[PDB]
Amino acid sequence: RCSFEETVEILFEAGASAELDDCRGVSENVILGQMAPIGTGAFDVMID
Amino acid sequence: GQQYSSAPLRTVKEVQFGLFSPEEVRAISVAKIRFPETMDETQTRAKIGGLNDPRLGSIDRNLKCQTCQEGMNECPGHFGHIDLAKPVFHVGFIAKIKKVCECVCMHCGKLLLDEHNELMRQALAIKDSKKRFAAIWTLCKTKMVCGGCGNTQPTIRKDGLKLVGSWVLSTEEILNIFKHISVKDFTSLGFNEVFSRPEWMILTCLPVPPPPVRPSIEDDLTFKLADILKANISLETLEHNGAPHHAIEEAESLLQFHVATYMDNDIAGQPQALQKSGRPVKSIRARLKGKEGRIRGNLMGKRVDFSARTVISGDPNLELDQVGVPKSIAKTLTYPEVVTPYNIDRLTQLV
Amino acid sequence: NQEDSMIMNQSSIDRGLFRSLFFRSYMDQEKKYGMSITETFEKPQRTNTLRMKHGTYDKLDDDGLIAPGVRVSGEDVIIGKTTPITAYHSKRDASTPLRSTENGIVDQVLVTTNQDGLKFVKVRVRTTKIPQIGDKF
Amino acid sequence: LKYICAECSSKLSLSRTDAVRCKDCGHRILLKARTKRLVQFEAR
Amino acid sequence: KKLMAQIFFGPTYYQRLRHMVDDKIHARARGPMQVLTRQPVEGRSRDGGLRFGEMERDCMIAHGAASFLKERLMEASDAFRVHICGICGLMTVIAKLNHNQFECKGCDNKIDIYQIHIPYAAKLLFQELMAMNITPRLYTDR
Amino acid sequence: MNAPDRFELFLLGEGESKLKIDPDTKAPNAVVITFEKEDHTLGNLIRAELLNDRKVLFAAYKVEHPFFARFKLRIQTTEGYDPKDALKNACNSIINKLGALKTNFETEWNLQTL
Amino acid sequence: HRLGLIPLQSMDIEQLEYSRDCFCEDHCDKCSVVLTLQAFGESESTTNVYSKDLVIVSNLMGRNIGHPIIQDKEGNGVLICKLRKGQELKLTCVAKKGIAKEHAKWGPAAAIEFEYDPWNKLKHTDY
Amino acid sequence: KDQDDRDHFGKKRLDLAGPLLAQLFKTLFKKLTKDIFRYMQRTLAINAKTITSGLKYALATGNWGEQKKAMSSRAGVSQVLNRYTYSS
Amino acid sequence: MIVPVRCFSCGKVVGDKWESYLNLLQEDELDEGTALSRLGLKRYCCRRMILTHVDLIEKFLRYNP
Amino acid sequence: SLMSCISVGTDPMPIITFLSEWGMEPLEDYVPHQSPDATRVFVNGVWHGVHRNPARLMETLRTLRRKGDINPEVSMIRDIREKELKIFTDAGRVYRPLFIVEDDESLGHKELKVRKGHIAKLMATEYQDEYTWSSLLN
Amino acid sequence: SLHKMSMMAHRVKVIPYSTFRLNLSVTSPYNADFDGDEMNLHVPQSEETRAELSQL
Amino acid sequence: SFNQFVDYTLQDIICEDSTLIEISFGKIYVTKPMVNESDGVTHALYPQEARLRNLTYSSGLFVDVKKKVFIGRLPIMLRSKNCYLSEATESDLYKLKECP
RNA sequence: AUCGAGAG
DNA sequence: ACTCTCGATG
Ligand SMILES: [Mg+2]
Ligand SMILES: [Zn+2]
Ligand SMILES: [Zn+2]
Ligand SMILES: [Zn+2]
Ligand SMILES: [Zn+2]
Ligand SMILES: [Zn+2]
Ligand SMILES: [Zn+2]
Repeated sequence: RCSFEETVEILFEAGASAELDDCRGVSENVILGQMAPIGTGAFDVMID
Repeated sequence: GQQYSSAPLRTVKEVQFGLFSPEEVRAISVAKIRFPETMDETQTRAKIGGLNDPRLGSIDRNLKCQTCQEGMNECPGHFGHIDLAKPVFHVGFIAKIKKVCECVCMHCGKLLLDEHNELMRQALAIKDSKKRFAAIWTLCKTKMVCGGCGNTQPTIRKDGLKLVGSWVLSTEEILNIFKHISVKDFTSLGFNEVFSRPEWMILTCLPVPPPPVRPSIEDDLTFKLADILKANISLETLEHNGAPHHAIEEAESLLQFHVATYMDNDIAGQPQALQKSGRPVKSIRARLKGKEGRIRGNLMGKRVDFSARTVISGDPNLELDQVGVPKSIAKTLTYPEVVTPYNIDRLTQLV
Repeated sequence: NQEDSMIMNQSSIDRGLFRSLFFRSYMDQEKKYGMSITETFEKPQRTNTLRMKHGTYDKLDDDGLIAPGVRVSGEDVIIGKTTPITAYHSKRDASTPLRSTENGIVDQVLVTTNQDGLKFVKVRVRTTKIPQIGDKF
Repeated sequence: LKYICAECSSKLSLSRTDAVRCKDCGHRILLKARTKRLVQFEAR
Repeated sequence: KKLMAQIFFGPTYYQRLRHMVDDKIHARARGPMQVLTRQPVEGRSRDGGLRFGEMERDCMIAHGAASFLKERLMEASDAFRVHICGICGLMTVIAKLNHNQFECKGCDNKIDIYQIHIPYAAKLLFQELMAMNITPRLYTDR
Repeated sequence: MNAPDRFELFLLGEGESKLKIDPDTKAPNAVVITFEKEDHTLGNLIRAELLNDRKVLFAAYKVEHPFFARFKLRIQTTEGYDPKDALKNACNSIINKLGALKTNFETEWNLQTL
Repeated sequence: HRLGLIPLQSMDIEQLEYSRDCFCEDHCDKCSVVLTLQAFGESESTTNVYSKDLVIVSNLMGRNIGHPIIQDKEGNGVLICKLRKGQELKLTCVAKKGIAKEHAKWGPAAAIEFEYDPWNKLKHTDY
Repeated sequence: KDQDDRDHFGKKRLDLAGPLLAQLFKTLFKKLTKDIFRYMQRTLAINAKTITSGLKYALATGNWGEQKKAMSSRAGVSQVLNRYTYSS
Repeated sequence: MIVPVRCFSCGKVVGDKWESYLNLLQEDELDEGTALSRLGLKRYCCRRMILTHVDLIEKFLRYNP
Repeated sequence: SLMSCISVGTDPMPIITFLSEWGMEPLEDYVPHQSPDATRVFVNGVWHGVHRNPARLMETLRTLRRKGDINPEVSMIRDIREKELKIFTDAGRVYRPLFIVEDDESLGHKELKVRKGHIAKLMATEYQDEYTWSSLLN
Repeated sequence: SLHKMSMMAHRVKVIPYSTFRLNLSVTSPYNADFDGDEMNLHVPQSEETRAELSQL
Repeated sequence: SFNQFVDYTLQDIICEDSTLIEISFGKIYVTKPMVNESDGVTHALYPQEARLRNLTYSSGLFVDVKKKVFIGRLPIMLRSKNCYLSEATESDLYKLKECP
């Protein structure tokens, strides 16, 4: 939500209420610079 | 890239926002800020033990940085701290604070209505913090009289950067009030246990951002920190020495002013705190506000390498999924290819 | 020549159709300080000056300028100026390089004093641009 | 090196530590002379 | 050979506009970065990079190319490695490398430390928030 | 800036041969020949002179891109007739016609005034 | 540029050689024809600089070549430049054998008229 | 009678170099006589740099109203003369 | 600037025809069309090349440097 | 536009003095009920009183401006159906030149004041290089 | 970049001259003519991401 | 507009709005574009010389003071009354390196 | 940093 | 409340 319109005040009221960020949002992983759960990253690859 | 670390590489899964407790602020800090003087001290290219300490981060392309070394390319920012002569208001919380003082009477520190009330049972039933606080604030700000401590709760209104009372509230007073709200009352209005408390909204001591936040080519944030420090030392000077009544209050409101405008400069208050060049100065709030802000301008979209741009033209002899790329651009942009037995010859030719 | 593009006769282009001259001026000036500290116009050597430019200075003369007629290209140095801020490496570089993407020939060099008595220079470089694929008409 | 005036036909050779102005003129506008090392042109 | 349709043919006053390709053409493969955000500088004359705008990001999301989006936002631009305390989850960590001395004054942490890869602009954001009395605590577990 | 040299329109590059004969894999007894540093001036003429030979089934030239001075000529002949001989006969016919045209124009010019 | 477009004598051009073929350094007398141009403002009036002012310098050794074509009535030829009172133009031209496919300055002809079947009896054109 | 047309060009004025320089010079000159009043009450030494640097500044930056960023005339009152074409 | 040496379109030499054009204009008091016709400029591309041209060098020669 | 000019601005005081000395009543001596059909006179947005028989005054002022006694830049507006008279000497007014059509032609109808003789004099001044635009304006 | 077709993966054909040459029938999704229009081009830096471009 | 500003407006600005209590201001005199060099010599400035040397094409204001003085320099619009190029002929402009 | 002009 | 390209002035 801070990545749109009211940026700073959102961070303020989020810091006041001590909110928990799931980090499964797109723009959140964009900010963190991680591979977002989008299409290709909507799963995990392992070895059997 | 950078270098090898013994620590395991992990991924940020959760982000727990919260407030900065002055205790944790001064515990985290690695340098106290006593001198407003930036770097040069009596014709000396160094750093005085005040602002911009070499402990916060060296700035001369050296090989040392607060004993941790690692130059200035690897080492991030090491936060400092500055203690204010008197507690001041955090601007971005001015509203919220003013709301809390209306949900809890003065001196005591208790909610006006409990489970004894009919509507308060319904208001406290909501699990959502914001909705609960919004539901309680509307059903608690009408209460004038009052657990005991029966006192006529004053009508509080906003004025500049202070608060008044009708039967002028001090910041130290409101600090003392929020310090006594305890834990059980925090859950009833959104706040958290160890992360965010109303006794941390007001600024006792404020953290000092390292040079990688306010570089020098001096930065506006450095000037504003110099203003805060100046107001602080001036206040302390007018406190420890001859202390008039109608003279130190102006200094308190001055420190309050500089601190409040250090973060947010676009306020309802017309004084926008200009600089020496006549510039309105760049506050931390302005650094983040889009579209040229940090979030929307450097995170949601940022300039990238391995890219090109040119005038386009049509070509009837190109396939649909093809793109004509000028030779110069082809020589400029590059692709990293690992040497394998399949392509070692071709790569050898390319090299 | 589809989608607002056009085909131009290359032969006529060779005969000077839509050719143009392009002049560009680079201006520099010697600074002055309260205690008589002055930047100088010269051709600094690698050992006598800090930083320096990645381009070559071999086209400069004794006065730190280019003689009009010399073809410049890439990141050549047009104006050589040094600011002094015994000790090795006694000067900082303040040279003016030719535009990284441009090239051409030094058309004319102007050396004049300022209103405050500051020696400053305007160097005009000239290039002939010929209508190429991508040019707007 | 040498320089030529702007609004009159002259041929000053005043190097550094001289600069402005001109010889029997009065104006400070000074242009620089053409190089001796000739440049070729592809007549195209 | 003759053409079937005849052609409208005659003199017409055309003017040469000043938008020429060699003044427009641009290409960069790793160049000079800015100082504040450590991102590619703005401008063709300064040999800078092109902004991978918000709309571009939206297009890459619509396509589903997540790894590409991550590449543009890390390896292509600013990619930084920071250390996080396993307690408060802030960048308080005094990571004395080459000695493995991962200190943390305020939590007394010397063994429970972490290392993450984030954009330098995100680090700047987090720091600016920390300088604004806000703690963007970063945990690495669900 | 990125424009190619002019002589690359008629001067052969490094290792580039004038003709490249390739066995056409489509139809049997066919061939595709790559002419380097040549344009329609030669292609159209040779192709048109190949269609005069009635022992030639297919004959067509094309310039895959105007940027580059080169063109491909595909030739298909009847069995028992090597296409190279068709190309050679076509060429010699062209040369003969041109020679006759030169002689004729000369004799016609020698009869003029002013 | 306009020097390049000047029509030079190319009669015995076939017994001249391409500079790219000759085993010399840069250019010589077997491949190139060098002609100088020295003009200076003399009179108060505008001093014109024509193509006749070009002077063959290199050794032609018999070959009819290099001489600038003058079909002008007055006998001046192509107007190259115009000089004022004290304006000087001194340069040296090196002429080489070239194909008009490389530059239109080597174009031996101008406009070639070409028309077949003036009655559209072949019907190659729908009027 | 219907409402007044607020887009009527007749009830609009164009201020050229004259009025602009008039306002600017009035401000700078009043500032000058103010400073001269100060030098007078302190007790021929008249700071002429005020008018000069003021005019030059306003003409160079295009920011009409000396060095005060509160000016709404920040939209470039004076611009660089476009000399790409005579018609331009 | 100065009269283009050769016509853009075809390639005919029209550099030697400027002064003669001016003479046919002012000395013989002809119109532009007939003057252009007498100079062997039949195609309208070369005809254009001379008719359309504006001799600017005469104004450039007005400077002393 | 090509011929548009901006009003330099002149002094309205002589026009005021001319008005008051040509049968114009002061505003402080105006009695509406005994003169309802009196055209009120405005100068630069200032009501200086009213005036009866406005036609004569208007033709007078017009004649003066066309002669030159009143600055040609000054605009004069006669509003009949609103019974108003607005004279503007304001600076910044964008104006444009126009041919004057007057039916003073005896042997004819409504014709232009400018004639081919004037044009001949203009072209004479052009070919010679004493009869310029100002001569037309005056 | 209004919709996803504003960014599409192409094959490179290195050519002379300083213009981005594209096919006519790709003009529509990009919504572009050639009256001075400029376009941008990004280059992948690993096998997986170029796989993303080519396969998606 | 500029000429109107110089010949009329300026005098109004100086006279009608300024008087100290005394030192009353008088007539305003506007010179031709000059330059006070670092050489100390004040001399006539021509537009070409002004553009070449990054100078300001301005004239000096002078006011008569009662109970003469230089109060500053006003930038002069080219081809105005206080400009050398107004009373200049074509040949003069060609000699002044200014395009006619 | 801000301002001004321009490109689709 | 889209990407660019320059120019100015602190
Ligand atoms: Mg377009
Ligand atoms: Zn450190
Ligand atoms: Zn109580
Ligand atoms: Zn001289
Ligand atoms: Zn910690
Ligand atoms: Zn040779
Ligand atoms: Zn022609």
